[PDB]
Parts: sequence; structure tokens; C-alpha cells
Amino acid sequence: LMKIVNNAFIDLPAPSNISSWWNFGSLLGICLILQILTGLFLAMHYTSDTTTAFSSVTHICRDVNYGWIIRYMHANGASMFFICLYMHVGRGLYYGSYTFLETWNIGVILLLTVMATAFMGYVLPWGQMSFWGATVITNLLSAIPYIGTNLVEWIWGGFSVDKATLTRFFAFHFILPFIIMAIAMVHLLFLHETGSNNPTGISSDVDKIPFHPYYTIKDILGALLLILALMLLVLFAPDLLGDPDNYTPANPLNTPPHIKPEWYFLFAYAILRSIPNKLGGVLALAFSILILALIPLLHTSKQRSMMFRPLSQCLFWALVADLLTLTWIGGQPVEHPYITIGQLASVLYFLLILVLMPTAGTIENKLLKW
Amino acid sequence: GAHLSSPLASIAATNKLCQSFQTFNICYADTGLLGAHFVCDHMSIDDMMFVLQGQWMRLCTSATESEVLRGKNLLRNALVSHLDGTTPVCEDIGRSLLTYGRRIPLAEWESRIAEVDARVVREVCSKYFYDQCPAVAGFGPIEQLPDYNRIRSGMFWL
Amino acid sequence: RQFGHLTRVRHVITYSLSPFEQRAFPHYFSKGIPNVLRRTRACILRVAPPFVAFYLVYTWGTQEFEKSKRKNPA
Amino acid sequence: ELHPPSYPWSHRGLLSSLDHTSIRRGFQVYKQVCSSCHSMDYVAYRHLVGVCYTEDEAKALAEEVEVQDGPNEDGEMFMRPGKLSDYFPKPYPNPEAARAANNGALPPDLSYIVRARHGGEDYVFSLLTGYCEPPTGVSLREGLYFNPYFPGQAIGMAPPIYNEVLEFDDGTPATMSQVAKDVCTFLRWAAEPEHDHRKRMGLKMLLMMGLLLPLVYAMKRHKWSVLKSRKLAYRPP
Amino acid sequence: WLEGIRKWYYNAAGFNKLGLMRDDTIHENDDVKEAIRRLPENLYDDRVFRIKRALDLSMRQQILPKEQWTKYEEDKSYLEPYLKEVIRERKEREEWAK
Amino acid sequence: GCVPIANYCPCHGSHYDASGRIRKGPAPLNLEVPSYEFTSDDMVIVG
Amino acid sequence: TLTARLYSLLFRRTSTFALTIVVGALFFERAFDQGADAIYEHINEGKLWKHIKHKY
Ligand code: HEC
Ligand code: HEM
Ligand code: HEM
Repeated sequence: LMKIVNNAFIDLPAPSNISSWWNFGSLLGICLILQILTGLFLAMHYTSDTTTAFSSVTHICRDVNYGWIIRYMHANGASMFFICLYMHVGRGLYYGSYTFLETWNIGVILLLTVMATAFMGYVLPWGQMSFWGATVITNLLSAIPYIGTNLVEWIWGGFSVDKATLTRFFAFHFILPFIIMAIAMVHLLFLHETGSNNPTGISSDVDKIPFHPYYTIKDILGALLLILALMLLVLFAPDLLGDPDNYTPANPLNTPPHIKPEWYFLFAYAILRSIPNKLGGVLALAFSILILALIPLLHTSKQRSMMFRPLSQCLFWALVADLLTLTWIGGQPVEHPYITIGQLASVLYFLLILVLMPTAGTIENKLLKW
Repeated sequence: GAHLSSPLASIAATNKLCQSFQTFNICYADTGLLGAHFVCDHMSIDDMMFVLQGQWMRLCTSATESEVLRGKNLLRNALVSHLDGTTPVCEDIGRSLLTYGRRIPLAEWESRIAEVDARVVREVCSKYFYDQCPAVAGFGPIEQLPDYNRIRSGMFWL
Repeated sequence: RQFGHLTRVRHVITYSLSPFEQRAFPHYFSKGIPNVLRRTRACILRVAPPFVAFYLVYTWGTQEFEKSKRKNPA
Repeated sequence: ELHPPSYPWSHRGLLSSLDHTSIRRGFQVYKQVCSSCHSMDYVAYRHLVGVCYTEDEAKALAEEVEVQDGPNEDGEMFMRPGKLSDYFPKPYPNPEAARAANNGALPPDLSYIVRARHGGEDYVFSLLTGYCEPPTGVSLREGLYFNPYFPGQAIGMAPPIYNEVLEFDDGTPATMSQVAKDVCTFLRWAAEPEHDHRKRMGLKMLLMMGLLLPLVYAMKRHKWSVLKSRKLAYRPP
Repeated sequence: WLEGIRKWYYNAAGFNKLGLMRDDTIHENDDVKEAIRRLPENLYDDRVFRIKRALDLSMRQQILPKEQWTKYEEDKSYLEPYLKEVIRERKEREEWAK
Repeated sequence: GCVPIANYCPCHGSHYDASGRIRKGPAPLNLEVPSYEFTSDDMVIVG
Repeated sequence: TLTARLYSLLFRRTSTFALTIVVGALFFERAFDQGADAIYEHINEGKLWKHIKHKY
């Protein structure tokens, strides 16, 4: 009788005014299992040695029976993964998930678990952006005084990246999804005491309904769109996001003229690149992420959602401009027309969050007298 | 209580799920209504239906001959004991003489029943219970009351 | 938590029908399309103008960058 | 930088494949021209099977070239005629020899160079066919040459290709252009031995997912139809 | 001038198009759960049917016709008396404990 | 943190000397001199 | 109709239900590959092996 715990996925109360957005809330369960499933079969032929790893990728894409697909179902799968999140998370702001303080913090620790995971996943094939993609980011932790040189050398397994740096990631990288796999259940546990959170933001206790016919197939419909949007890229444009350079062998004695990590850092990497100072931007980086833990002390409106806060929508979709800007501005080099942007866009990010969204509810309460 | 014959009834006495239920068979000209009426508390509705459908599908598929003889010998004592006096007799007459045409003698009601066996039931229940489009109602704390879709998905075994 | 002890309800009626007794997609074109537009007219004004500027800042971001690499008269 | 154009191809279409006849002449080029200084290490003759050559025919090329294999029972190594399992003959044993054979410059590998350079083919085809006289006010060391598509517009690329530099089997024209077509067709196959099959699943996917997606979208709308048509009321005293 | 804006902003929220009121859209904390629990049946039940139908329309993304919409002048403040009553007890509950 | 080229930070175009001292560029400092010692006129101990 | 007569025979009983699927799927497999490949040949005529599989 472990059949009573699996009612949360069968006979669970949940609302009925639910959009197609919340497909994304469960696709991660499909991305994660699929991605794990892919990568697991994928690591059947990976090798954790410098002299053969890049070749060991080529062992797949050429000589394995239909294994060449698996490099891309996994790799570009990781892009479709992140496409869910920043459609999964900005949701919680546009609807007000973040009041569930016990859950929202969990939603952070995943992100830093992943964004530090994925950083270890782009590096395995020794692409000439693997190396420098690991150098630059990891080099920053030298920014700290009196310990930065230690932990960095300590993680590099020496004084610079090498074979010893590789294997230490491959185990740290093959493992965390399982740590995520259990934290996923935790993320659903604190939910289970309270359930979901409609777009309106209203406690919809009166209109909670079953789950096996309705949202199951609805999620499957979303999974179809995911598999579609995943099968499309791998079949029609696998070179799109995965940068071309990463097919190059590794060589420390030469750099590309232009550096950029994978596209998804770029909203965050640009924030640091804006700051000419070294340390003065690093603390802004994690602060830009860890601000999410700091938002729920800024729920000024005694409403919840933003479907019923029109001014919030004016700001919220403006935030997306900044991220999608820093995304692009990050992936482009350091020159005068672009530095002028990030010096503003970085400030705009912190500004929209900590000044104007609070300012709204302080006003909107006054616009309607409470 | 527990010792009863209807497996539905025994469970209802076992765990005290419900307080009362009844069945029926209405007859109208080209149609009727087959179903049941049951009465329970708001923390027991789903299970009764799961058991209730659990009986219909059982008879659609797996109907023990001895259990048929139970009901064949229930129905005899029904119509007879129903006919205890004169007023019940004229209920049947004044009703049959607008529905069936003739009156049916009781020796004829018996001969029809004696033709019955489990082969018949598995055809009939398959025709009118199985996978059909039922009709539901509810007046009370029906907070546990599942949706018509789930109810229909519970209608066909497997 | 589950059904049964959530809250209170009084004097409420619910009517509903089987799926089989109704087409899946009735009035999809006939009634949906205005509702799409109505859904549109309530959201575009608070969604687009950010992306409008983005398209421009994406434009001027290239042109000024395009000119800077082109030489000066000297 | 310089952005190459989007030259069409026999395979640019999202259900277009490679002209294997074009590949067949393309492989001639790498052996006659590029295999003197380009080290394609991630390929073997066997992968050409089902693509441009056959088993026995391509094997005739493995018999052609000597390969260093086999510890002799004496404890030494030797040379043999290669086979289909053997990867291509590496020109030079190490990178440094290639730098020494050139004006300090290195030839890159050409296995995955297409997918490791923006534009891929269109870069390469216009690279060879972008040679011209240097402009006024430019100076270059010996060994270096001019080509606008290369970054810095300065390269130690000796001109490898020219009209009537060799001849091909069936006898098509050995122009600087047609040769430049087959070779870029050839290299795309290098970093994509799956093109013939990617589109096949490229097509099977659509006529399934395009066919399922309505049906699931109906089964959705099927179940939800109870609530897409649900009415209420409010009848207290 | 002000008062034209409260009427205006009240139309841009949209919840007057789903047959709802001002009070219905409030965020729920322990301070308000008491107040809701304190409400009378004649009015409390009238809360739910307002909410219950707006949900069913949010499912469809539909709304009500223009006649059924809510007017600003009828945006009754039925809940504020019960509410501020509570916080009058909250602040007494705390400062007295100080 | 990239590789300057000799006779020069390419990804930012930072003009250095043959000695490696910055003349022009975003590079704030002249480059890193490590500690070392010459055992002789033909050998080195870099560190 | 065809729809109704189909129902009583196959989609009624569950043990019969899965029988139709794998059977039809088997017969469906034989057709879908033949549909795609010929079209893939129809597009890229004069490019594939089987169109040069006679010269050698
Ligand atoms: C004479 C020896 C030699 C021949 C023959 C030769 N290459 Fe090169 N190749 C080189 C060298 C040396 C470089 C180094 C370029 C540099 O250092 O910038 C190079 C560079 C390249 C590159 C690098 C382009 C890039 O974006 O980095 C490609 C691609 C290339 N060759 C392809 C070819 C092709 C195509 C041909 C035949 C048309 C060919 N090679 C024939 C020696 C050769
Ligand atoms: C959230 C989890 C993960 C992320 C974000 C991630 C990230 C990545 C990415 C982006 C690549 C692309 C490399 C390329 O395209 O060349 C990659 C490669 C790889 N992944 Fe991970 N990965 C994850 C989980 C896993 C898992 C679960 C496994 C094994 C079960 C795995 C094993 C590998 C291996 C062996 C490679 C090398 C293949 C290659 O580089 O092409 N990864 N990883
Ligand atoms: C592998 C990673 C994750 C898994 C498996 C997962 C799983 C889920 C699921 C199944 C839901 C319910 C669907 C829904 O609410 O629409 C949910 C909701 C939620 N998730 Fe995720 N999630 C993940 C990542 C995240 C992240 C990165 C955040 C960042 C904030 C987050 C925050 C939330 C919140 C706040 C909710 C509440 C939903 C509501 O308020 O209605 N989750 N999560």
C-alpha cells in the first residue's frame, strides 16, 4: 500500500481556471527524466580523459547506431529545459506564486544547482569554449581577497585547468540531477500542504477538481509540443544554439576573438561584464539571482496576482525586455554602443524589482483604499 | 451486517460507509430508468461508487450461477408478497392494462424467469450498464463526488 | 489534504453534460476568433511597447556599432 | 569580419539531401590536394561505404597507402597497406612539423571545421574564391596572402586550388568552381554522416506529430468539454 | 483631478468584467481568514457564486456581457468593517504584549 | 583573461610592448611577471 | 454507420481493444516507411545510392 501517496498525481484537488502555462510546471519532470535518460545512455561512450574525450564524442556521432541523435536530444534538450524555467518562474511573478515562501526558496536552490550543473556540462567535450568557458567564470572566484586564489586552485586541481579539472566535474555533473530528482519531490511536498495557485491569485478552494483525465493529458499535450520543439531543432537546426566553436579541439595557447558562454548565462554574464571593477559586479551576479529569495518581502499589494494589477504588467513585461536585452547584449562584445546599455540595463534589472513593483501595491492599495 | 450476501451490503455494514441505499427499475413506454439511490456521508462517496461500479462490471462479465438463483428466488417472493390483498392486485391490473396490453399471469412470470441463466445476464448488463452514458444527481455535501468522466472511466472494467 | 473538509458551500447548482453528447470543437472559428481578439486587445498595450523599444534598441545597437568600425576622415 | 552570403545548395532545403555524385568527385580532391597538409583524423575509408564508394573500390585506396601498424615480434614497428578500419593517412606526425613545413602557421583539421566556423560551407566556398590582388596601402610578409573572408584578411594560405589543377574520374570540368562545390559538399558530410538519415526522421516526425497533435488536442477538448460547457446558478431563499 | 482615475483604473483591472468585486480579489492571510470566517451566511454565500463563475470563465478566457459587468458606484465596501476590526485586535494583541 | 598575441590582447586590442608593458587598451596593468631565478646564463627556474 | 459497427466489434471490450492496435500498427508500420522513403526518393531523385547502384 504505497498506492495512497500516488494520489497526489491522480486524485489531487487542483483548480479549474488553469491556463496552458502550467504545462511547463511538469515538463521539467519530462525534461529531467528524458535528459537523464539520454545522458545516461550517452555516457556509455564518454571518456573522462583529455587525450580522448573530444574524440570519444566523435566515437558517438559517427560510429554508433543512431547514437548521434543522443548528443542533441540531450544538449539542445538542455536549452528547451531552460526555456521552461524562465517561462515557469516569471509566471510566479505574473501570478504571485512567490507568496509560498517555503516553496519559492526551493525554486531557487534548483536554479543554482542547475546553472552550476550545466556549467559543468558544456565543458566535457573540450570545445575551445569549454576550456575558456570554464576559465573565465571560475577565474572570477579569485576576486575574493585571501581565499580566492585558494579555492580556485583547489578546484582546478593544480594551478590551471587540466585533466584533473575534467573528471572532477563529470562526477559532479552526472550526479546532481538525481539530487534534483529528490528535491523535485521536496518541491512538491511543501506544495502538497497548500496546493497550486491560480492566475487570479484567489484561494480557489471551492473549485478544486480531479487530475487524472484533465491535467494529465493536458501536460502530455505540452510534452508533445516539447518533443516537437525538441525534435525540430535536433533534426533541422542542431547547430543553432550550441556554438560552432565547441567542435574545435581544446588548446590553451589560442583563444577565439569573441568569447561567450552558452546563450542562457548571457542575461547574467552581461551584468558582470558591465562592471569595469572585478568584485563590484560579482556580488551583483548572485544577488541578481538570489534577489528571488528577497522578493517575497516585497509583496506590497494585498492582492496577489497581476491580471488584476494593470500597472504591474507595464513593469513586468518591461523586465523581460531587460533580460532578453542582456541576453543579446551579453553575447556581443565590449564596445561603446553596448557598454552604454549594460551600465543601464543592469541597473534597470535591480531597479524594476526593488523600487517599482513594490511602489505599485503601495499605490494600487491607495487607488482602491486599503 | 457482515454476514449478508450482497457484497456491497456487507462492506457497507463492515466499514459503515453509507447509511442506506436502494435500487429500482422504472418502466416507461419506449424507455425506463435503471440505477440506484444511495445515502452516505461526505467522506465516503467515492468508495461506494467504486464498489458499486465494481458490482455492475462483475455481472457484465463474471456472474456465478448460484448467485443468480439467489435473485431468481428473491423476485418470486417479491411479486407474490407484493400481491398480498386486493389493492396491490389492481395496481398491477390497472397498470399492465395500459403498458403490456394483457395481464400476465404469475405462472407466466415464472416461466420467463426459468429461462434465465448467467448467459443472459452477461448479455443484458453488457447492453445497458457497460460503457453507456449514465445520468447522475446529488443534493448535499458532495465535495467528494467525482466527475462524470471519472465515473464513466470507472464504468468499464479494464 | 483532499476533498471533503475544505470549506463551506450553500445554495449552488451545477449542470453539466457528457462529452459524448456534444461535439468537441463547436463554434471554434465562429466564436473563438473574436474572443482571441478580445483577449488580444486587453494585453497588447502592456506587452508590446517593451518589445517595440527592444526592436529599436536592437536596431540602433547595430547601426552605431556598424558605423564605429567604419573609418573616419583622417 | 565579413559575412558570406547564403549560397544555395542541393541540400539547403529542410528535406533536401546531398548529391552523392558530387561527393564522389569531392573525395578525389582531398587526396590529391588537401591531404598533403590537412590532418583529418576522425574519419576512415569505411564511412565512405553507402555514400560515394563501395567496399572493394574504397578498399583499393587502403591498399594504395602505407600505414604504420603492428609491433613486430622483434619488438619493432613497420608499415603495411591500410584497410577499411584504418583512418585517413595523417600528413604529418605532429602539429609542430606542420608549422615547420609552413611559414610558422598551422593547418587546422577539416573534420568538423564546417560546423566550427560561422556560415560553414558558404564561408569556405567563398574563401577559396575570394582571392584577389591586395588593395592599395597594404603590406604582407612572405608566405602570407590576402583573402577578405579570413579574419584579419591576412593568412599563410598558399593558393591550393586553380583551374585545371587536376582531373576527375567521369570527366566533368576541373574548374576552380565545380571543384569548390564538391569539396564543400564533402566537408559537410564530414561533420554530418547522418544527413541522409536526419531528414528521414526529419520527415517521419512531422506526419506523426502533425497527425497526433490534433488528436490529442481533441482528446483534451473531449474531456474538458464537460467544463467548456458547464452552467451554474444561485438559489437561496 | 482625481476621482475620474479611480473609476478608470477600476475598469482597467478587468475584474468588473468577471462579475467580481473589490474585496473578492484580496490576498489571504491569517488576519483575513478570521474576517471571512466572521461573515454572515446571506453575504458569505453571495461571495462564492461571484467567485465560482469568474473561475469558470477564466478557464474559457471568457467574460460576461456588458450589462452584467460591475459598476464602480456599486463596488460596495462590505468587508472593510469586519477587517479593520481584526487589526484593531491585532495591534492590541502585540503592543499589550510589549 | 585571454591570450595576447606577440607583436597584444586580440579580443580587446590592447597594445603591448615586446616587454609586455601596456601602451593602449582596456588592460589595466602591465602583464603578470612571475617570480623566477636563473641558475646560469642558459637555464631558468620559472617560479 | 461504419463508426457504430466498428464499436460493437472491437473498441467495446478491452481485451479486444489492444488487439486491434498492435495488429493495425503492424500493418501500419509496413506502409509508413514505404510512404516516406519513396517520397524521400521522389524529392532527391538522381542523388542517392540506389540511383547509382547500377553503374557499379
Ligand atoms: C599548401 C598546404 C595546404 C593546402 C594544399 C591546403 N591548405 Fe588549407 N591551410 C593550410 C595552412 C598552412 C593554413 C593556415 C591558415 C592560417 O594559419 O591562418 C590553412 C587553413 C585552412 C583552413 C582554415 C580556415 C579557417 O576558417 O580557419 C581551411 C578551412 C582550409 N585551409 C581548407 C583547405 C582547402 C579547402 C583546401 C583546398 C581548396 C586546402 N585547405 C588546401 C595549408 C594548406
Ligand atoms: C540539468 C542537467 C544537465 C545539464 C544542464 C547538462 C548540460 C550539458 C550540455 C549542455 C551538454 C552539451 C555538450 C555538447 O552538446 O557537446 C552536455 C554534455 C554531456 N552530458 Fe550533460 N547535462 C545535464 C545532465 C547530464 C546527465 C543527467 C548526464 C548523464 C546521465 C550527462 C552527461 C553528459 C555527457 C557525458 C556529456 C558529453 C556529451 C557532449 O559533450 O556532447 N549530463 N551536458
Ligand atoms: C526540476 C525542477 C522543477 C520541477 C520538477 C518542478 C516541479 C513543479 C511542478 C510539477 C509544479 C506544479 C505545476 C504548476 O504549479 O504549474 C511546480 C510549481 C511551482 N514551481 Fe516548480 N519545478 C521545478 C523548478 C522550479 C523552479 C526553478 C522554481 C523557481 C522559482 C519553481 C517554483 C515553483 C513554484 C513557486 C511553484 C508553485 C506553483 C503555484 O504557485 O501555482 N519550480 N513545480
